[PDB]
Amino acid sequence: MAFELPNLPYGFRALEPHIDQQTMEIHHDKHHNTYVTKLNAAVEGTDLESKSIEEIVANLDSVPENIQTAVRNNGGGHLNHSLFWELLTPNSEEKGTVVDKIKEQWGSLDAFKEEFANQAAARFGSGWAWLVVNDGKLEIVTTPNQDNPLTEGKTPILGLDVWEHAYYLKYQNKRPDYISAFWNVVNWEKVDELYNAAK
Amino acid sequence: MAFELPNLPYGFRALEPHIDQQTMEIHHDKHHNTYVTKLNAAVEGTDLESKSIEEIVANLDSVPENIQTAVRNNGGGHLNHSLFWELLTPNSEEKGTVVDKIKEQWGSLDAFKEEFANQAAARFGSGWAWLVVNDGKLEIVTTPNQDNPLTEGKTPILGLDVWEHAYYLKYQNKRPDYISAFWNVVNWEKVDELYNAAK
Ligand SMILES: [Mn+2]
Ligand SMILES: [Mn+2]
Repeated sequence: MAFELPNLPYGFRALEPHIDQQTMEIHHDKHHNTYVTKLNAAVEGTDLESKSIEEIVANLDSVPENIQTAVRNNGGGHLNHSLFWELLTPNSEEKGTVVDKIKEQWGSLDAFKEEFANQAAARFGSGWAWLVVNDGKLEIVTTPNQDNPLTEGKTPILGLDVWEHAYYLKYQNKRPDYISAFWNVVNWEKVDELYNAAK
Repeated sequence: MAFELPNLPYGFRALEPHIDQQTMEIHHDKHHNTYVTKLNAAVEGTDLESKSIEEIVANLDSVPENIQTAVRNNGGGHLNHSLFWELLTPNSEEKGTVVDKIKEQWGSLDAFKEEFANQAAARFGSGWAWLVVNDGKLEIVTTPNQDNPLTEGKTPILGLDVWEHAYYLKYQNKRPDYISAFWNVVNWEKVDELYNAAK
């Protein structure tokens, strides 16, 4: 069926001890796969079936009424996880075009991490924390559920899943320890690629 | 500080093998306790501090603007978990005034379980599934995050936490297996008590 579940760029253990193998397997093979399944079921036989997931999520207001929510939720899930897997790496190095821009705007990388971590922690319920480019400038935003900033005309360049499935097996309630661990596995080359592509 | 974390009516292992000890401990000692902490911080020095949690949640529109969300979220968390612990038991028996009413209205207890389970499963993101009394009649509804039907003038008589923290350690993504397990630990005497109190 139309959309497909992308492979991880790395093995399921790749991100230990920051994110456990069991979570990487369930999160990818089960959670992300379910979004794909339900997205395909929603769009089957529609003009949407053949669009890129980015163009669908960017333009949710153009979706037929009877599948607006299914597409928002499962289309968003598909997009958000596809970005997430590419944004993680076992060989992270905190350097590059966006890291240099973060240091210029926030003053240091720690000051950016603090704001991101605290916005991430403050997202009540399920959702995501993002670094976005909005009209050429960097901003930190959060979204509920599987909503994505593309829908509001902001390009995501880094995202962190703060649904409890993303962290509960290893960290339980300690979302801030998960958030802290995430910095060790950020693919800043991917961030810089997404930043360069931004419209 | 004003509101207090209620004790469980039973021990932390009480609900095994349907809900694991580790989840009961974290869920109560950490998640629920945090709602109490943050609720107290929001209401400290306000006229709200001395109200019952029910009257606060029932009347969220009367909360001062600058703490509306903190009270909705943490007040709701406090109420919802306080109800939840009382609604579980190691000695459940599917009988009573509400079970007889469920069989009359749905036709069987399985038909009610099906609807409840599927509404519970369909609640996207974090939230709760409820059996409520609305103007004397039973209805199944779900709410996001820590919202509670009392706010909309419906009295909850059974609730199931479908935040992933409630089920992830034992069931991971298999929310429906958690939902199915929950039936074994429902305190229908408490349900009948809440039903009898309803205004
Ligand atoms: Mn996720
Ligand atoms: Mn909970």
